[PDB]
Amino acid sequence: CGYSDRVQQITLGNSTITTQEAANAVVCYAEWPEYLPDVDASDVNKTSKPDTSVCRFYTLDSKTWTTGSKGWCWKLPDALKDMGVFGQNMFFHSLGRSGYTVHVQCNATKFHSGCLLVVVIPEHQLASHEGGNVSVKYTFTHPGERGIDLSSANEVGGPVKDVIYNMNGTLLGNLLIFPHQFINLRTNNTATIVIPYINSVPIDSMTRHNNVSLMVIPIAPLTVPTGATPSLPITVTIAPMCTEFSGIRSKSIVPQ
Amino acid sequence: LASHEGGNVSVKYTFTHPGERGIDLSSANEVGGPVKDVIYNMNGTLLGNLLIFPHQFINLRTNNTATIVIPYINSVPIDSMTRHNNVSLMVIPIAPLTVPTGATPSLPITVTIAPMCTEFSGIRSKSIVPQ
Amino acid sequence: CGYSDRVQQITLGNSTITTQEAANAVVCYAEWPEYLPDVDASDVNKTSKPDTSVCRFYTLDSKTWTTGSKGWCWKLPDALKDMGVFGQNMFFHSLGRSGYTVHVQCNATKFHSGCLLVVVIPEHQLASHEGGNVSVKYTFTHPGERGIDLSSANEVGGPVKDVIYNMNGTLLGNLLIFPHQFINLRTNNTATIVIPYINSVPIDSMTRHNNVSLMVIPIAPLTVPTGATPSLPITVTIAPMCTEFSGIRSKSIVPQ
Amino acid sequence: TVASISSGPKHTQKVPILTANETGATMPVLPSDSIETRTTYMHFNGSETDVECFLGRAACVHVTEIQNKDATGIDNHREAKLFNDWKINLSSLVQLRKKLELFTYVRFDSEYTILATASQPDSANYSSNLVVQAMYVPPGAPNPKEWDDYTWQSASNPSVFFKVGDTSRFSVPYVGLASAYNCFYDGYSHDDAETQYGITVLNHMGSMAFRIVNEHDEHKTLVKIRVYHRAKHVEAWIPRAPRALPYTSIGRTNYPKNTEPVIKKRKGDIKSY
Amino acid sequence: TVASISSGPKHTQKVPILTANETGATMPVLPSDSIETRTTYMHFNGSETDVECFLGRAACVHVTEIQNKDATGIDNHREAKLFNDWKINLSSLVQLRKKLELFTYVRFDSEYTILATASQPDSANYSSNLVVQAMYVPPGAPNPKEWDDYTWQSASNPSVFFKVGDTSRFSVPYVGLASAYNCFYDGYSHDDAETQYGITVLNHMGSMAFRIVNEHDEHKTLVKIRVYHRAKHVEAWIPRAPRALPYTSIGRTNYPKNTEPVIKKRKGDIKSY
Amino acid sequence: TKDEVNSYLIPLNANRQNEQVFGTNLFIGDGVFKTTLLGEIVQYYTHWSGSLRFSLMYTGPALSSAKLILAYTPPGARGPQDRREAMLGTHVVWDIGLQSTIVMTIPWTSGVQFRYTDPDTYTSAGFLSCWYQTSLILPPETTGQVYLLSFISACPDFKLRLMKDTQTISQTVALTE
Amino acid sequence: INYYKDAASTSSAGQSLSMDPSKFTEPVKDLMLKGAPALN
Amino acid sequence: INYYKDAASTSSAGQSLSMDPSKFTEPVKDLMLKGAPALN
Repeated sequence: CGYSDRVQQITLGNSTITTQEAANAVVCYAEWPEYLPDVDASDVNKTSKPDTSVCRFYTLDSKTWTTGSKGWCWKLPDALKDMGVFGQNMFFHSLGRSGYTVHVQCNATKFHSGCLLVVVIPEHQLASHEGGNVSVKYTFTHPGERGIDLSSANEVGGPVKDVIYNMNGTLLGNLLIFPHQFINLRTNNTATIVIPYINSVPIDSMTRHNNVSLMVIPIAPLTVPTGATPSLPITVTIAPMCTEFSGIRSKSIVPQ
Repeated sequence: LASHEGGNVSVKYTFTHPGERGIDLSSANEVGGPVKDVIYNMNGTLLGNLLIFPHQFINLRTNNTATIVIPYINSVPIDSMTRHNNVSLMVIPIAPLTVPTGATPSLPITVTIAPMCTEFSGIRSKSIVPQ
Repeated sequence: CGYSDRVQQITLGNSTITTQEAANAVVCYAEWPEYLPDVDASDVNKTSKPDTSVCRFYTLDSKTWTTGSKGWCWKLPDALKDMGVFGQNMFFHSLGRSGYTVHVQCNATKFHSGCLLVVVIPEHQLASHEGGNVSVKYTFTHPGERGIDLSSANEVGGPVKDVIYNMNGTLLGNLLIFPHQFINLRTNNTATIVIPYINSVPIDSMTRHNNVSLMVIPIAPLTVPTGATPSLPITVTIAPMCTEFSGIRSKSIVPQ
Repeated sequence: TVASISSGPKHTQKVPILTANETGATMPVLPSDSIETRTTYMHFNGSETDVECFLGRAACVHVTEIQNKDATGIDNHREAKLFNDWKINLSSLVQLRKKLELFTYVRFDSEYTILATASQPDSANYSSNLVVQAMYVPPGAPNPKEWDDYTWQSASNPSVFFKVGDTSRFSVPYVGLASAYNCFYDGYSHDDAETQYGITVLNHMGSMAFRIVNEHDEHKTLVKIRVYHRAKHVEAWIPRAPRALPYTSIGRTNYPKNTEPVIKKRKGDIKSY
Repeated sequence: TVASISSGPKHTQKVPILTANETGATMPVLPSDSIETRTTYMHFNGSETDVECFLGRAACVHVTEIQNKDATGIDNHREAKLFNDWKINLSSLVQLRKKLELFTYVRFDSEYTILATASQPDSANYSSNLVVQAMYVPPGAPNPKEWDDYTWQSASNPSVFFKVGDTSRFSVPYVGLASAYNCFYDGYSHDDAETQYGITVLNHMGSMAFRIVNEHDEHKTLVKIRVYHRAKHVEAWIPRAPRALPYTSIGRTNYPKNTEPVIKKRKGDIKSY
Repeated sequence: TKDEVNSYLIPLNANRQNEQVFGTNLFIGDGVFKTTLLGEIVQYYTHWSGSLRFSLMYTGPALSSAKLILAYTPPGARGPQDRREAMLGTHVVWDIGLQSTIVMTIPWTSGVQFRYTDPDTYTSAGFLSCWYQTSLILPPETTGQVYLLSFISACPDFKLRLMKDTQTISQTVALTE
Repeated sequence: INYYKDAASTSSAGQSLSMDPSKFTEPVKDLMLKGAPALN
Repeated sequence: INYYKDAASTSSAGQSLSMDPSKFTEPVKDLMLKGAPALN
């Protein structure tokens, strides 16, 4: 009985991702993403299913993991609003529903040390740094493909950037309850998380609401060998999956 | 289309691909543009012979609407949509507009088009075209 | 289903070769070497088959791969003319036919970088460096076990030594059409190529003609770690296989 | 088959002669629908009107003159008429162009017939036995540069040799990249503000080079080479409005400025006969 | 036959796109293995790419000039161009040589077609009716020494007679001593320090002698004889790396010193398009 | 400047983020392909159709790691200037590990059934680019640039037609023995 | 009798005997029979 | 119909229809199936 498990590949549309140091992919709540059934539907407009034209992997700009980096946060579907036909359909339709296959990549040598916690939080409602009853402005919660850097300073009307309190008042060690995977450089170069549609409604506005928030947080800090650059590149790859759009209308207007 | 300059002159991309505002045959000719003589169909054929192509008449006495369902017409199965126009829609007044005494000597024409049985292939970064 | 493929061993006569970092052995044109059948035979003298007395592995003098080495070339059966009973039978018989199991070895550490193209060319007819209609002298085309070093300077009446033009007017990137294997130091320490008898005739003169020419050419140059010796040893091991000899006669006389 | 049916008096609430041509349909009204007729037969099949027959007879497509003379003191052998090149297209002759350009797409096998004829406008004592070489240069192959170029060896390119005064004839399968030739193309080579419209590699059959393979003599002989094309196994799609105005260029739909009227004005009013 | 199969999303521990090219095997990875595809058919058989088709069209192999003139006051009739000899080989023309030399061994039946063309560079009043004799001289047979030698009688040697301006065509079976021709030979004629490498009787098809059998006239006519070879029933073994550099001699692999670069250097860096 | 073995080695540099490795147009009868067996055989024909197999083999140290993105851009679109632009098209993310070679097949993307082997813009095949997905990380005590070897072959659905003589070799005078 | 290997070497196919002008004369969605009102 | 006595007088045999590129593309001792690890 001779075989290996570290080698797996995912092909979506015309894009293919290959791996040689992978940990078993995670499927949130053991439920694979699926189309909205007639027994749960509310809006009567027949849904547009674009299949291979939108269901493919999009690479987000790489981030640089330094020894002093606090972590990174992305909001979905906001992070894909400028990505090809998915980005246009998401603004041309009033309502949308979609699952996602998230694939995070961080490769390093056999001498490097460090561990990332890659976790998906549904309704990751952020706290403002000002406390009291202050709200987070739309422009800071919807950054797009450049995401939120938790290493940066706080901003007026912006969310809080203390990673340990998860930007919402919970501790970092408890994030393991949400679908997560670790990129331990000693064991793995890639985390993978398949997310179904998570909402209290069957289909919803894609411009006003983010269903999930992806967080990549270094737990054990980056430890490079003596004489190597104290920095490592992180690339995030996301593919919409089992996507549904409804209520076509003139292009949606958002701030900035 | 034929250029108004004759000889071997080509029609520039910008005059052949106007978008939703189309080509007005009542306007004057332009440098590097197509010819605007409607009687010669902008290509050297006479207007009375256009009836061989799928057509319909909007005779104001009988009708207010023409409708034409077009299949994909090309020598290849699928093709570039930015470099080539498969069909060209022409609306040409044959009998001139005759309004009653004291009415405005003008009538509005609205064109409505729906893509049908549409197929797309080879996704890639957004295509760049002139202007 | 638990097993490994990098470990393979070849025993021919009283010699055994073992490996732990091997790439799957190549069999030229998917045809294993075989004895001449009666339906193809021309000479009526009954053939001498020496079996285990000649069918065994002979190691050729090791070459030193430096960062500036251009490549190496050997001619068969000429390279085995001084090797035991095979070398004597090859000169005592007027005609001979033989297949070969070539095994090239170049071991290195997990920090070394470089790649060798090991390729067998049937009738590798060399070009002289003088151009025009000049012929290559017998003494330069039949060097024996020390082979041809492509890093050396050109010689009067000798072949050309530009490795990129394969010493014959073809480019190096196209040699992959001939039976070949790569010794990528990152993946492998050994190349292996089983060659059948390749000729337009059933049996032929072994002193006047070389059926195949073995070329070992570094494509990616040798990259040693900081502070290691900028040189690596290459050992070539060849075994005659499915060998036939015909027309015994007084010992053959050759130049030098 | 009956052409006209036997038909008597008509007194009905169904009126076949009244219709609405606005629908774009031309009703199949027969002579028997407007007046009373007798039974007669067609006694005709229409074989001469088949698209295979309308496009399937020979017509000249190119005419070119080539000369047997010494190449000494010449920098350009094509300008000296020692060899000549033809960009293959069927749009140089208006009689053939109008028939073929009556359809949008046409797919056919070709049959070329080449006629070479000799002439001595200058002093010559005998009729020279010249042999002409016609070489097909498909797109990508090196077009000959000299009358004695290495290209004429033709190790892979199709080539035909024949005596001047006689003829050669060879068939050619459908060579288009698409499923049918495009007689018209409302498009461009690439998405560019200055690129070529209509004329593009969609209508690029290749080139043909012509030379006299015989060596040069003491007398100059001008040879007029005439290429004739006859189509076989013809298929045509999307019938088009017929060409009315004269042409100005190959592969383009342009017409001359200040052109003469195409409608033959009547002598007298709209009531004259 | 299907070209591309219908294929949807992939989520598997078997990764067909990752391999080890170090093994010398080029994995048969298909378009369906890297992205999601639709079912389409080949609708093509590949008849124009057969080895019989790639080597089975005519190409010129030799060109030679011969003259009808009096043999009085001449010591060498071959140097006077009264008759000419050709050592039979297919390696004189690079267009044909590169195609054929792409394989190590080739076995084929030959078909020779000879084209003779006349020319009068000096004064002549009429086109002379010359008859050319092409004589095959296999190795061992006496090569003609004079234009009127006893050898031309051809009591056993194959010989063909034809009018100048016209052509002759004859088939030849496979004449090699071995089971296939050797395009390359890494060996020598004998075990000698000064003998010939590669060029040897393995590539010796024989010789062809050409003369004008007509008597000599008052006017000089130069006749250019062109030999064309077309292969039939072609078989090929051991495909080889293609020739890149220009050649320098027949039957040898030499190239010129100071040759130009064969790799077309790019304009800009390795990142430009 | 001159033909060298170095011309087959695509250079990789350590500590490069979101940058291009190599780039090329896809005229298989010209440019980098003219001297390859596939491109050289293709030049004996006028028309070509079907899918190409493009492969890369890594040669850096066994303790070295890199993640690269192979991206094919169909015709009609600009040659990509960034990985985000290239990743919008057909692509393979390659994790360099135990399997030393990646094989990305270029699917036949054309309206017309056959393309010309000779460079013609309407029958252009598109573009190929390679970019750093993560970065190249080298083990300690190791220096300089490492190399990738690039390979080309046809898929079993490849088609070629209308034979012609090649312009990759030529002669001015007949050869002699 | 054909004297060559290729279909392109053949003589013409004659005539396509089954003709139907309706696809050009009446390319209308609803079928219209002559005598009945075209419009109602 | 053949008009001569010899096989060398004949026209071409057409095409050898049964092709197999595997002897040139994968001339390896152990057979390798795509998707399974080339090496283990």
